[PDB]
Amino acid sequence: LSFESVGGLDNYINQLKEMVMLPLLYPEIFQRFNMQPPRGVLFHGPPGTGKTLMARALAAACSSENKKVSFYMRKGADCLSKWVGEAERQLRLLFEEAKSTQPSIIFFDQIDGLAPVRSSKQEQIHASIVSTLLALMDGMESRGQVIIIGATNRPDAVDPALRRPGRFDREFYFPLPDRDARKKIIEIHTRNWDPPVPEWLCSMLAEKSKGYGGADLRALCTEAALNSIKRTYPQLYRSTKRLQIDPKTIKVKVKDFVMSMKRMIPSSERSSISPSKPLSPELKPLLNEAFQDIEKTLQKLMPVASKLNPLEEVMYDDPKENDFEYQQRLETFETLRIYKPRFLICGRKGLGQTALGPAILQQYEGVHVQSFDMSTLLQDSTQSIETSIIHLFLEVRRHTPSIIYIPDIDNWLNVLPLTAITTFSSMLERLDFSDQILFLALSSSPLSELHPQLREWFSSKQSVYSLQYPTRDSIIAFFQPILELIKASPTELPGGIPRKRRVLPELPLALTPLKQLLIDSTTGFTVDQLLHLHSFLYQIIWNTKSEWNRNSVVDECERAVKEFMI
Amino acid sequence: PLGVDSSLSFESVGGLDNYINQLKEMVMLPLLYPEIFQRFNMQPPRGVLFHGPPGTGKTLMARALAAACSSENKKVSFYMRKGADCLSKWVGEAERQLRLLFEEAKSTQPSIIFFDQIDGLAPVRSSKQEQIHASIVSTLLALMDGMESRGQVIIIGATNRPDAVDPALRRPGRFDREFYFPLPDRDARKKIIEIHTRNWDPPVPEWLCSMLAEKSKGYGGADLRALCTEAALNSIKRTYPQLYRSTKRLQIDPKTIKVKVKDFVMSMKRMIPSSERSSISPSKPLSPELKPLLNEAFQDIEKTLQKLMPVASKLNPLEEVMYDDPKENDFEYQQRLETFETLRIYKPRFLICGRKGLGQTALGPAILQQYEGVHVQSFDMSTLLQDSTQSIETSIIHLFLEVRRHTPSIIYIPDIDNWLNVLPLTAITTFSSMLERLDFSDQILFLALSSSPLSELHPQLREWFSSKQSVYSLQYPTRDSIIAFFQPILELIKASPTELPGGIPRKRRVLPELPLAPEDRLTPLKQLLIDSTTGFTVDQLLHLHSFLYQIIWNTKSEWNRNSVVDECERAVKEFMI
Ligand SMILES: Nc1ncnc2c1ncn2[C@@H]1O[C@H](COP(=O)(O)OP(=O)(O)OP(=O)(O)O)[C@@H](O)[C@H]1O
Ligand SMILES: Nc1ncnc2c1ncn2[C@@H]1O[C@H](COP(=O)(O)OP(=O)(O)OP(=O)(O)O)[C@@H](O)[C@H]1O
Repeated sequence: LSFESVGGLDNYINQLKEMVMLPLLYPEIFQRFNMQPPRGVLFHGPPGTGKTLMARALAAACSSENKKVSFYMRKGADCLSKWVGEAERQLRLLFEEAKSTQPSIIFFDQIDGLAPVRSSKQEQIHASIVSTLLALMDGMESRGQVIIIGATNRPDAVDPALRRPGRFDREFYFPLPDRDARKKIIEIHTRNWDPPVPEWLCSMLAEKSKGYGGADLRALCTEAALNSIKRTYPQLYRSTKRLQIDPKTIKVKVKDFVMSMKRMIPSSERSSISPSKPLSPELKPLLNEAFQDIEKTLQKLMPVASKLNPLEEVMYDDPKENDFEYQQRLETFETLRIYKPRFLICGRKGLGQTALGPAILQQYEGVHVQSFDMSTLLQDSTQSIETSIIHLFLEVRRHTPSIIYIPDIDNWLNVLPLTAITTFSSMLERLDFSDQILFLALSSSPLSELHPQLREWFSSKQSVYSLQYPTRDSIIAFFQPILELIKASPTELPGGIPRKRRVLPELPLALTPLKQLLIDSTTGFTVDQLLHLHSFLYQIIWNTKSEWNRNSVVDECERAVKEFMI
Repeated sequence: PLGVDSSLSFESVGGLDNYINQLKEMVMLPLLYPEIFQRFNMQPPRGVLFHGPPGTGKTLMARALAAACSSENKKVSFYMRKGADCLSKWVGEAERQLRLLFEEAKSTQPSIIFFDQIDGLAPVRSSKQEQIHASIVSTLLALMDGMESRGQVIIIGATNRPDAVDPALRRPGRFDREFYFPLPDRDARKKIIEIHTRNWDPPVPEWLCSMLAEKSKGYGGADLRALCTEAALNSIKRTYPQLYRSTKRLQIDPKTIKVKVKDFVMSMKRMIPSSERSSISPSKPLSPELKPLLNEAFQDIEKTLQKLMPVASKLNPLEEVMYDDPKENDFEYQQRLETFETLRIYKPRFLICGRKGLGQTALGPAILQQYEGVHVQSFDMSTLLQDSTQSIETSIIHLFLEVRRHTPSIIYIPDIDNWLNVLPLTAITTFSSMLERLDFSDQILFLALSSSPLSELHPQLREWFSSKQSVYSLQYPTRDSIIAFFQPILELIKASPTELPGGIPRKRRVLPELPLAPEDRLTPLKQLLIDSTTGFTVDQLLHLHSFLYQIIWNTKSEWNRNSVVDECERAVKEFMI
């Protein structure tokens, strides 16, 4: 498994192949420069993302070389016992034995349980284990060629004196795979699968996922395998002994995947709500004209161009790299292009925004979002609201680029007390004018009457977008799938045929006028009520899903519309 | 492996020279000259603490002392010791191994003892903890200085937090002396970047040191070696990208790995210092695009702050005595000297105000960087309400107990008008109940930059300062300063093709295989930029300074200028409305 069954994390592999693989085959290249090359890593991130996978793949891609790189394991707090001087005696002969087998690695795991923050508010035994392990990582004599690797979820409860250079000195991050890391993950765990899956749905299964992560994508593919067995042999669930069965007659088809997509929740959505979903396809030919102008405007206010791996960036050539100037020109153009970006979707009540906000918020992959709205700002009663505001700002300031997102800003100013509006408005000006954070907001009161604090923010005419209601020569495309359904129904719709019952073997032991009428009857409607007509006459199609005569339903759905204006 | 050389004798230590001389007065010169110590009939003392933030030179000062005495001349002996190894399961042997230790050292009369991470060994004697820890400190309290003299054994301790040890151990006679390594400030980083590059065959030029000293603002001694070993490791990646993507040795000419300049500045973007992993330092220098708008006002505040609290740097005591003493035996010439530079200061306070976006939040955290050797902590909203466990008043108490420690320091509060509208009234009184009960001579400041301008401010501020010399009001930018601000833009509008770094695209590099081993319309625009911008504050000026760079970014490589002016007027024509 020599680094082949790990997808997406290409950049950290080349940074890892200089600590254990490349002082060892080229020792003379480190003796000109008189250096250590360093011996510490630290892994941190959200749960289920490929953390302990790399520490297993690394110790499997070293023993297959006959170079004899021995290593060790830990299981959290495991050098801890009831006797007095026992808890430190293990840590002496752990590092002692590691020296006498000189090329050696040590893997801790969940180091939060072992080394907390030193304070006088706890027992004294947790101070001695921290103070000892801090001391023999670099004493006044060296520790030999010993590489230390740790991992945890919350990288803040470890002691800050244990995060110095010389001890850990290299922090990584596994940020919940974005778009096409999921394309490679879902093709690793479905490798052989003898009628092999084509490319045209592996690019489709990636797009439906928006935050499964590397631990849930294996559970998606292993559930669709279990759904395929139930399709071909239902007799297996109704026995106790073995049966004469034959493999190599089961094929994972498309239906086994999509029925496994519907009944599975991912890992990070079981507690929270995760506000992002794409546009509804029935809603598409009414808002995509207004959608593209917003996506084109946001490129100017925050360019979010991707990151290149360094081995594909140094492979080019460049003639003039000696001067102190022209080095302060590459990142300078990408620095003052941005200056405090902000945006709104203001307009009338319900003609837009509530289905257009989370359409934008699922495009950016690249990022880390938050939500400063209700139901997450006051959903606990232990702290105040002036403390839960500060805790989110401490998170959004790291892991740039980021997005602050508030839906329904108009009621948001009438509910929070006034000593919390000032606290939120204070932290917006402490951070500098050049970092890459955004500020989305969605209002419902139209222009020239909005609240006098939304004018103190956003301070421009570029960062406000009006939302006028739609363009009569586009509504004839909105009802176009309906008129393709009022045309005759020879069970074109799914239904009408009570299909079949499968017999099982034994398996022994071993149309002109209403189209005009739809036009000069609404003519001023908003989309909030345009869904109502689409959700009214759609019931009329369901009740006539099996009749065979079409000159009569079209008089029903003109009777259905003639009282709706009333 | 490869190892490091054990030939370090007081030369690989930069920026610390006061402590080397005091350390040389304990092991080297009671022995070479014993005849001049009974002439005063004295002890000369034996004992040292080492306390400070992590990674500032505590080891590689104790380590260098052993190599400088063992390689000097015969003979000396020394005992290593880890954190806490002198305690085990059975009842009394934690005290047996300690009594074996000092007895063995006494039989080898010139000797020193290294205690490392002493907080695991001797905590504060209290009844809330199990008393085997109170026992082995008590026998160590009596073994250092008891009924019989211990001999010539010197004790050295290292500590990150110098407050958890017992106060009966810091008595003079047992430890006698405390040091403090203060996170190397400005000029110490010039040498501490120079020692670690005793250097490569293209030796590092002097003009970028100090330039890496200026960019560093709180790295320290540990991570500055990590900066140099990162850029050197980046150079191997440049000159041989075929070193990866293989398994065996290939071929190496280890001479074409000369380090260029670009590897340093690329390595500065990826490194984060050890002090800012959790918190955030409130200091950033002036941005070079903004400097001709504020440089006149920056030196004016600097000139006023020199008379309020002088903080001028002082010297090591060996260089002081090289100046000859004049006729001096009476303490009347020198009793002025302590009366002076004590009564020259009187409650130094300061406050910066004006209209919004007219200066401050930029020059605020800029004077906090230009002078060093002082302690900074921020009484901010993100630091008071940060902890949800304890009360809000206790956090104001626990910071005043810290700033009355070591040095000249600074109480720094941004945006004071958003203050007093968030905190309760019972906390505002408490913070005002500590500024008065400290004396009128401690060198502690009260920096506070503020909102909405003079004669409109609620009067709790107007008795805290209450003096004409301790308030400052900015103004709008003048006419003759604005045309200097837009000068690099209009310079960049002409010299198009080979100047912008987006012109000729970079070509591919070939790879060897490496086998195995055994002015026409310009002045219309120039006059247009004035007579349209007469009353702008300094923050919305930065809008148009940003709105013009997007224009040239789309035109990064197009030729035929005198066709790129026609879009800039309709930009600025939109702005006044
Ligand atoms: N790209 C991938 N391909 C196949 N499996 C993966 C991939 N990424 C993650 N996994 C699965 O995730 C599991 C755990 O990995 P990792 O420890 O990084 O997740 P985690 O969320 O950190 O778990 P924990 O937080 O409990 O340590 C592995 O068993 C592995 O099967
Ligand atoms: N002047 C210097 N030149 C080169 N390296 C230095 C210098 N000062 C300190 N260092 C580096 O600091 C490291 C640790 O030294 P020291 O133990 O004094 O720091 P520390 O903060 O006390 O660490 P700890 O608190 O963990 O003992 C050494 O590895 C050394 O490389």
